[PDB]
Amino acid sequence: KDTPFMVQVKLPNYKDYLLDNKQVVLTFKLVHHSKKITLIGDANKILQYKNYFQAN
Amino acid sequence: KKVVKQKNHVYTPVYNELIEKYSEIPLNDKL
Repeated sequence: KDTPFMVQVKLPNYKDYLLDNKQVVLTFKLVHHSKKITLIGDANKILQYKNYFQAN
Repeated sequence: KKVVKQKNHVYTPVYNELIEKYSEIPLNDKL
């Protein structure tokens, strides 16, 4: 939470599951320990990803 | 009796390290 990073994670477009149990802990460690994240993509997709991260 | 090697007594955050470094192989002995 003090070590600085600006790491970039891609997010593909599966059916209704929206992440991977292959890649879930690695992409949640960054959102838990980060301070400012940004989202580039489709409108409702980045909306539901903000909702999913803030709600999870 | 056998002990259970009790305490090192100093604490820290764990920090399984995030930022990765390239790990060159240091098997450069004499040649």
